[PDB]
Amino acid sequence: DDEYTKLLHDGIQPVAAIDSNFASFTYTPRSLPEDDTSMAILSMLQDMNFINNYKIDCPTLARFCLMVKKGYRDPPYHNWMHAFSVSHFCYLLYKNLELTNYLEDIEIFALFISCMCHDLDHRGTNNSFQVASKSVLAALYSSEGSVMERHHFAQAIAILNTHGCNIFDHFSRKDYQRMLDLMRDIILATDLAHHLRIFKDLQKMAEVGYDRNNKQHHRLLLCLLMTSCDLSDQTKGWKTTRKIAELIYKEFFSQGDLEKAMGNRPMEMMDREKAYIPELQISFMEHIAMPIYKLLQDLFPKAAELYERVASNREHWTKVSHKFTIRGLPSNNSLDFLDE
Ligand SMILES: Cc1nc2ccc(C(=O)NCc3ccccc3)cc2n2c(-c3ccccc3)nnc12
Ligand SMILES: [Mg+2]
Ligand SMILES: [Zn+2]
Repeated sequence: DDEYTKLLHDGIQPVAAIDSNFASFTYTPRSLPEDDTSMAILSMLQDMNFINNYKIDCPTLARFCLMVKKGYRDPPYHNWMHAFSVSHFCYLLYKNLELTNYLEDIEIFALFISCMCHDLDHRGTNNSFQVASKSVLAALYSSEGSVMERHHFAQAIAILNTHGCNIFDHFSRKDYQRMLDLMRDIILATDLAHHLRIFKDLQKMAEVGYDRNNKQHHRLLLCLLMTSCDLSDQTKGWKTTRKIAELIYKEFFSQGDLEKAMGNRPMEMMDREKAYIPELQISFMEHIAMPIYKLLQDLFPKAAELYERVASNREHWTKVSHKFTIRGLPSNNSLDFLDE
């Protein structure tokens, strides 16, 4: 209760008081210490005027925010700080790219809340592993796909249906249903499999030009912005990309270890013996990350800097790829590592 007490009664700090650069793309939200992140969630909500506009109950909101935070486990990458930094990028798009000209207020509110909840209760493993290991989640959800993402959605709903946690309690039936509909759509788009299916449609949308009167264009745009948030670590400095590669490949390799204890051949990228991290990083950037921010740039001309930094961070990887080949002796002055 003490964290809840202080988060509820101390008041909401202004976004500038968190960091002077808080509303800028150049700022890295991972540098904020975890114990401050719940306050920063409230301050962003305050600053986007969602608390006032939707008359969100503050006691309810405090509990909800902490419940979402304590709904994340602690694998190398898919932990609370990922959700937080993903939500922050959603805040950055609101401040810097004028989402109100494209999207309804409620759709913008949904995206931000979806960002907070999109990876709840993740276990450092992807959808394929759920079927392979025959986990509880596959048993539930494998027949429509997007296993983890459906679980992510279900967990967020469980948080809403916990007593005193339903930040939308006072919404009309029609607003409540719209908000949960949005959360379904938005969270399921976090499966990169989904993104790859809607990619042609996203290109179509960019070519012809955005149409605020077109209901499909809203749905498509909402998906693109979610993925943009989900991969937003790539739009920062080189250093952030470096660290995030380290965290995800730790997570991934751990899965591989389990897969081959269960007698399966992991996919190259899960395999610590086979995975060449430089080619995999560049490949993810080229085929997945870069074209997303290209499309984001195509729809928002003010999002050019984001594509530019991802493109530059890709160049940075190619330049450092040679450090993965050992020259001379490895500073041990030993070649004991070869006895196998
Ligand atoms: C840095 C990085 N590399 C990834 C490499 C590889 C992958 C990854 O899952 N690739 C395989 C894949 C691609 C397309 C569709 C289905 C499966 C993800 C990476 N990633 C993410 C991420 C992970 C899971 C879900 C959503 C996003 N976020 N950052 C990364
Ligand atoms: Mg996910
Ligand atoms: Zn994610």
